[PDB]
Amino acid sequence: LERDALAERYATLSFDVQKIQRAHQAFSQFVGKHLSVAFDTDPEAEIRE
Amino acid sequence: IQSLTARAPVWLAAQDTLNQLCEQSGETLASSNDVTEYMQQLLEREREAT
Repeated sequence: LERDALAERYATLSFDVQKIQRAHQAFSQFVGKHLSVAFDTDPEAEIRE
Repeated sequence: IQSLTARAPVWLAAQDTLNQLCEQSGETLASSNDVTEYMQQLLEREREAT
């Protein structure tokens, strides 16, 4: 009965760690494919002008 | 010509520091997407090291 709780809690913690790791992977993928034009000014506006 | 000239020293400084940064790195850079690819590789290695 005691060890059941530890298994459950460990499951949640491992899930959380995996979530963080994948979030870092996503940001790395992003910057690999993205910075060339990141945060630049909106072209729709200027074309309209 | 004036626009190209105003952009000339900016371009030259870009190339200069690009060469310096390229030499500071083991891998040699050749294109913008290549630069960003190297950057994400650098982040990956940093994460593993920490």
